[PDB]
Amino acid sequence: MSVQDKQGQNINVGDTVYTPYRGGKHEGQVADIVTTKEEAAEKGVKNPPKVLFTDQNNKDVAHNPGTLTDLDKQ
Amino acid sequence: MSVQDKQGQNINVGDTVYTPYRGGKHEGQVADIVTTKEEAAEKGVKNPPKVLFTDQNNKDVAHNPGTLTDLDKQ
Repeated sequence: MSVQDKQGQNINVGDTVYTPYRGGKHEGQVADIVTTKEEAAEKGVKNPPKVLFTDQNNKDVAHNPGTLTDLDKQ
Repeated sequence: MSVQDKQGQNINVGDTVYTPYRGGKHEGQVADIVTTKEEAAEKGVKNPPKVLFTDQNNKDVAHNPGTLTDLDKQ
C-alpha cells in the first residue's frame, strides 16, 4: 500500500517533496519509494521506508517519508 | 584524523570501495568523503564520516567508511 508524508498524504513518484534542515532544505521530485529491506539493500539505502529524490542542488537524497512534506498534496 | 576502511586503510577519493549484501554488492569509486556536519546536511546524509560513491548500477551510495573495504588499498 501507499507511503504517507508528515501530513498523512500518499506520496507518489514524480511528486515534489520537501524537508528542511538548519541552513537549507532538500526539495525535489520523488524518483522511487523503497518499502522492503531487500529493495533498500539493492538501492544502497537503509531502514525502509525511504523516499528517493534528487534535490534542488542535484543531490540524490534518501529520506524517511514521515518527516517530509509532499508539496503536491498540500 | 583520516577516514579509514574496515582494515584500517586510509581511503582516498577515486579508490574503489566495496560492500556486500544478500544478493549483490555495491562497488565503485569514492567521489567524496564527508566529515563535517555542514557537508553532511548539504549532501542530505547523516552521521559523518560518510563515503559517497556511485555503484556499478549507477546507485548513489553513502556508507560508513569503517564498515566497507577499500579494494585499491588491499
